[PDB]
Amino acid sequence: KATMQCGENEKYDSCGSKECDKKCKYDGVEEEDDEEPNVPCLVRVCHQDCVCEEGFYRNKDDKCVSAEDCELDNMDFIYPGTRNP
Repeated sequence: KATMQCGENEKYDSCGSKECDKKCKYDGVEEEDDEEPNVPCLVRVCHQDCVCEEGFYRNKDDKCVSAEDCELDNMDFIYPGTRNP
């Protein structure tokens, strides 16, 4: 999974299995739409792979969906918290 096998609506990227590029930028609860994407996450292992398609946001496990979806996916709390992006 995410070994060039991301959440289907993916894109090849020369930077990790995730890059947290379009990370769903809210901390745990949608209200805390504070943290910048990428910056808190910075996947050091940025080896070329697949990433969430340049179009939508990775909710969690690199499932590219709109932030609109992610705000509902909050049922399963997208919780960086410490550093669990």
